[PDB]
Amino acid sequence: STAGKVIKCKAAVLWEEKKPFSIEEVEVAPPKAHEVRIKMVATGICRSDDHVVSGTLVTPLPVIAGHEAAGIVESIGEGVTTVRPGDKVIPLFTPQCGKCRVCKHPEGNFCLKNDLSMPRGTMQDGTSRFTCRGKPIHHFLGTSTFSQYTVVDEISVAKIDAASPLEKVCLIGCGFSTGYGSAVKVAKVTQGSTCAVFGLGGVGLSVIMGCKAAGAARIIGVDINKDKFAKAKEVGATECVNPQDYKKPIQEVLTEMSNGGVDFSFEVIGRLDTMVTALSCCQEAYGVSVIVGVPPDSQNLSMNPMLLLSGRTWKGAIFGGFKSKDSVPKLVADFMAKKFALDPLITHVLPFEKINEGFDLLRSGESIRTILTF
Amino acid sequence: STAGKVIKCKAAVLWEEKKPFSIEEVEVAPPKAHEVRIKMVATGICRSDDHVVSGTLVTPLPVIAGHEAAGIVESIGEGVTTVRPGDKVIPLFTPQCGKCRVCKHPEGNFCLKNDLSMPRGTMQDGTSRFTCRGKPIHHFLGTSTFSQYTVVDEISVAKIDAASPLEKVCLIGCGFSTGYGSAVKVAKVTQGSTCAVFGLGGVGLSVIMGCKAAGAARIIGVDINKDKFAKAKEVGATECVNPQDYKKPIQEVLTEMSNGGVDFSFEVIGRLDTMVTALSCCQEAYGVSVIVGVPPDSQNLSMNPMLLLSGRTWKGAIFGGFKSKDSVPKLVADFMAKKFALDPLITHVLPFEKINEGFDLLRSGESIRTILTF
Ligand SMILES: NC(=O)c1ccc[n+]([C@@H]2O[C@H](COP(=O)([O-])OP(=O)([O-])OC[C@H]3O[C@@H](n4cnc5c(N)[nH+]cnc54)[C@H](O)[C@@H]3O)[C@@H](O)[C@H]2O)c1
Ligand SMILES: NC(=O)c1ccc[n+]([C@@H]2O[C@H](COP(=O)([O-])OP(=O)([O-])OC[C@H]3O[C@@H](n4cnc5c(N)[nH+]cnc54)[C@H](O)[C@@H]3O)[C@@H](O)[C@H]2O)c1
Ligand SMILES: OCc1c(F)c(F)c(F)c(F)c1F
Ligand SMILES: OCc1c(F)c(F)c(F)c(F)c1F
Ligand SMILES: [Zn+2]
Ligand SMILES: [Zn+2]
Ligand SMILES: [Zn+2]
Ligand SMILES: [Zn+2]
Repeated sequence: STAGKVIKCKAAVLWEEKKPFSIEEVEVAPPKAHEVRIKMVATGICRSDDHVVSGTLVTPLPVIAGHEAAGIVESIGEGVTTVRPGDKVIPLFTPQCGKCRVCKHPEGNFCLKNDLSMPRGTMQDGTSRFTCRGKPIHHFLGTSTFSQYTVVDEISVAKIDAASPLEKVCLIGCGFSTGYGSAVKVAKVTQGSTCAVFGLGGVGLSVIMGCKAAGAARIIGVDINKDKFAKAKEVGATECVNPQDYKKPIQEVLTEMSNGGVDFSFEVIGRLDTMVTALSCCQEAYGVSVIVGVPPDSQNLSMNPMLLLSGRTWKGAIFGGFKSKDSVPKLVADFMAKKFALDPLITHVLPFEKINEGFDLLRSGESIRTILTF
Repeated sequence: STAGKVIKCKAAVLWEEKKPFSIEEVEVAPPKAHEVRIKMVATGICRSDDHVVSGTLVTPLPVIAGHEAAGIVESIGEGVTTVRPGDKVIPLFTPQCGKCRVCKHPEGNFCLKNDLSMPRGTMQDGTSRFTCRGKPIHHFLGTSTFSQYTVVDEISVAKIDAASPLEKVCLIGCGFSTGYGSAVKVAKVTQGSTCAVFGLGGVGLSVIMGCKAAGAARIIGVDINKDKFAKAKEVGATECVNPQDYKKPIQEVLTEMSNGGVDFSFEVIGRLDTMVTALSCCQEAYGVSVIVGVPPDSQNLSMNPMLLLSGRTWKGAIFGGFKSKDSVPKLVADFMAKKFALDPLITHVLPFEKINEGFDLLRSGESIRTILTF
């Protein structure tokens, strides 16, 4: 029995930037008041985890990364009311406190209790539940899912269907929900519209899924890796284009293809240049462009505000605009009811001990999502 | 008595940037097919006209500027169906052809026949109706209202109520409609919200009017000229701030004042730095910022796209988002029914012959709108 005790378990510790994860024993403290300790079942490899490795995202190190996952509650601290030991759960990298001005707003989801903006790498109480070789180890986004066991604040976990296949629904913890919601909730793609999706990884494929669900007539996938095109078409892309194939800038190509600009464009890469290209390729008077990707820390883009003055709308979002704790259980129920598919995003399934090999698959271009299984 | 004949009349010709207008005789050709010749009655001085003089806005010179006006149809070309001689009309600097993909879109207004994006300074047929000293003179935005007579394409004119006071409703041709629509149509300001309005000229005052009409609870005016604050409060500002009074950047001041950011902000000046400040000061998860001010020609702003990734929406618009020919007559009818006031915008009245004094008043900071009478 482990309840109320320190757990010694295996985790993937990132000691410094641009190094492999170290798979080794950590100590996981028991949960405090309003905290939940979770036995991990499956976690996906999201590009945002790689950004921590590459230094694209700045967060306190050493760290246990991982934010796209699912597991089973091992124990609860005093005062927890929303989950119980044995429940299937998804950690929420965007919390839902329910009390802040954002949580109370009908269209906000970026709860003020988040650890993204100005990352501390801690629990809500400003402390860590992790140690390794006698050193405190930081949390990541309140989730830290690259560990056999994590501790999360109650506002950072959702209870899901007891019959959920956790090796699939972990993707609802980040990439699926983000892409799908970016299309259906943030952009509000319309029936009959033309969409352009920049970046055909797990998140961009989920954007395509959402654009198709919303009834788009044309969905143009854009990627410099033509090996991504077949799966993009399988999930709804009507055309795919590789910028490297053209003498013209791809905003000009997409404007010509769409007879004057697209209805909706999505940046799903993380480059400043593609954010401006994606804005430019939407129709100047009524186009909408959504930033989904994460670019390098502290870098500004340059753009001409006449792109906006003519009528364009430019927005971005975290986690597809979904209020995380309300939405995750409903997305899992919708998946269980066959309303969308997750298998098209899963290219590789590896044991957790092969985390580095999973990152190498992402970095090489081979994979979409690798699911690590504990 | 003048139908089919060249009209000799006085106009304000701009031969050179950074110089006074020259009030002198021009020759105004009769209207060709689908053209309308208008005897002007009143025209406002909008800062965009001054942008032509300063080179902030690049359009071919020499030019007859003016775009905010009202007059009476003197004659119609072959095939004109929407106005008749003797009708009161407002020229439309944003056309409404009714046929292009923007005109057909429910939310588009920046008609593809516009002369704003890449100005030619001509009629729709690529020619000029104006001669001065034997030289062809450019049109401006298809309107050229700084003339006793102008010729406009049919898609650039709207018939208005025959009982309209033209010395008031000329403001519906640019500044009032732009500001009011930016709030009520583009931003869609909500009841009980907090708004910030950067720039308290004629357009920014019109934005305040729209925010108040939409039921905003707080409307914070921002201007470096504190002489603008009294009138801003008269039309609905709940408080005014001068960035020059503060040690900290005004985005930080406004975020503090609004307990974490405003619901809606508006840039109504034309500066790259205030466009980014206005975006920053709206709440990071659900705020909306609208660019109204005209930026300096060909200059790019610099900004961190993390401002959008958190959830902000950034947009701009021409003419308040209003489909011009549909909307202008309705706005005049609503003015006639006292649904909004125009007198708060009118600080000065001059004869057309004193156009240069009218620009001096705008440049000194003294005026809001000067209305010129022909
Ligand atoms: N906003 C959010 O909440 C959120 C959620 C999840 C992921 N992300 C970010 O979204 C982005 C995509 O994540 P992912 O799908 O896991 O990554 P991924 O699987 O690496 O996919 C990125 C795709 O972009 C392609 N690509 C790279 N450069 C270019 C280019 N110049 N032009 C066109 N295509 C290019 C690349 O070939 C690949 O297929 C990353 O920046 C993530 O950090 C954001
Ligand atoms: N989008 C459109 O369709 C449209 C329509 C009409 C006007 N415009 C533009 O909107 C802008 C405002 O026009 P207007 O109301 O006639 O001009 P205006 O009367 O010159 O008003 C601008 C106000 O900005 C104030 N100001 C100047 N610098 C700053 C600063 N750094 N911080 C805060 N306030 C400052 C200034 O004191 C003045 O009261 C101009 O750029 C116009 O070209 C756009
Ligand atoms: O992939 C989701 C995700 C984000 F969208 C971020 F903006 C971020 F900073 C991060 F750490 C993250 F995991
Ligand atoms: O004031 C209205 C107005 C604009 F909003 C412009 F963008 C522009 F180029 C212009 F000439 C103009 F008059
Ligand atoms: Zn919250
Ligand atoms: Zn992610
Ligand atoms: Zn049109
Ligand atoms: Zn104007």
